[PDB]
Amino acid sequence: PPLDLNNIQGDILGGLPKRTETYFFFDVTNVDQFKANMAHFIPHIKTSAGIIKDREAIKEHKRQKKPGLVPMAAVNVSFSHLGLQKLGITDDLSDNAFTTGQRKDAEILGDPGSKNGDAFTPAWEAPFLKDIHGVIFVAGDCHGSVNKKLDEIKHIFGVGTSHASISEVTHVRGDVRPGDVHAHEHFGYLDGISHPAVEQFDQNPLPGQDPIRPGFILAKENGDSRAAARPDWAKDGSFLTFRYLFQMVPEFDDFLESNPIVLPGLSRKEGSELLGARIVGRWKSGAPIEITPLKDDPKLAADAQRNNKFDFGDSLVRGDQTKCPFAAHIRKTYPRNDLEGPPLKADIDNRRIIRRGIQFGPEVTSQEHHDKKTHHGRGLLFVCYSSSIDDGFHFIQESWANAPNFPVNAVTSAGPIPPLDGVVPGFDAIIGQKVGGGIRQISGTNPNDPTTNITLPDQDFVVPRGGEYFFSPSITALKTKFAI
Ligand code: HEM
Repeated sequence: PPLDLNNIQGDILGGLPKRTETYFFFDVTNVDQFKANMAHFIPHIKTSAGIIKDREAIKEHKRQKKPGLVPMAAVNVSFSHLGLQKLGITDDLSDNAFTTGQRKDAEILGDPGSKNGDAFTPAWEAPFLKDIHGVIFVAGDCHGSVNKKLDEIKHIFGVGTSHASISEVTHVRGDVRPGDVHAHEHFGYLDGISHPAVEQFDQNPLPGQDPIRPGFILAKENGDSRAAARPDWAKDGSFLTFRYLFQMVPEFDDFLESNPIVLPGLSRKEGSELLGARIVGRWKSGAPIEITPLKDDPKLAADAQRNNKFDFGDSLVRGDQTKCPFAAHIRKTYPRNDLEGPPLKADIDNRRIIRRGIQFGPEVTSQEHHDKKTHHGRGLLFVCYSSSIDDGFHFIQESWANAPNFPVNAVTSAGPIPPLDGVVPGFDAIIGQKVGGGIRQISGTNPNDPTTNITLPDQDFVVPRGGEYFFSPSITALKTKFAI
């Protein structure tokens, strides 16, 4: 049955358009006042229908050569398990990660941290060690528009007054990068290229974009394997994973410079560039190394019709890492034919996620470049959606990125594959974490000598400093369960 796009929060299907975004993390201090205030908040929430209407209007204005308006910033809302509990909404949503919460789950994710008995505390900024009940987030074109809309929302809940119904835990801000690199993450790689197409939503999937059933993103829609276990109010909500991911840019650049791929005919500079590309799975431009393994192709990169049409063929069963290491980030996070082809012919639609990241922080300074060391915080406000954190984000992190034997272990489960004997892909070098913070390695980066590993520097390139798992309910869920 068609999706009710008026009922779905707009960041899930569509995505809030932005140059800047604020995430406001709160605790509920007076439940019944919160629910009364929620009634006034709900009409401000951007829906998926709204996303489409707004984007068509901006396009039409541009075609008509009308000057642009100040767009109102857009707002969405999401609640943690702790917040559901505080509100007396006690239905089990059938996601172990969400229910556990990210502060405890971060031990298994591999985050740095310490233990006192069985109690793990991740090495996070202080506010993310507190119980967080929800997030209100506001996206827009400039700081003024976001701040105006956020102040209006805060006013609804009486924030900072003696009649508040919530309190600020903390807030974080994202900002796209300057100029032509605005959609490049801070390591320099174009981000946001590959997402699953969603049946009943994406009417014209791109070449190479296999569409998946909407229930892999939205609870209780077609394809949600847990639909019968979940409460009716959960229909058309999605699980929002937030990760506050600091990046160590100069350190990564130093790594690459210190480990150029030695290949006949390449200079040190070109070998270092190729290494970066091979660790990610794309050149900085976005061109996929599977299509262009020897050198960048900026024209390919810029063409959405071509830049994602690859599946890794049968390179895994052949043991062939010449075009792309097995442990490249994109391959660790969306395996394509590594799992979907023979021997497994696996259905990994439940491993798909929709990402809505935005960068944070200033550009690398001259002193940082000279020093080859980070002096300022910068990174990614990682956000992804799916109908199961257990199947998606958590699984990806623990079972794929953190698993040095993946994807060899998965395919040799089915039968012996002699070209894979002894092959140990290693960690995803962007996000892979080793519990206890020990030695990580990555193999397959030199196309001529796949067996050689690089042992990564002990400072991980990405450092998590906070996070939580939330559920973004539908508009009718908010009206009926969250409001009076
Ligand atoms: C600072 C941290 C991160 C950086 C710098 C980063 C960077 C990138 C880049 C450059 C791409 C390729 C272009 C694209 O398809 O968008 C990408 C793809 C992707 N990443 Fe990340 N990433 C980060 C964190 C994460 C995390 C934490 C996860 C999941 C646990 C994740 C999952 C994905 C997925 C699913 C894709 C798409 C793969 C595909 O469909 O080909 N990434 N990442």
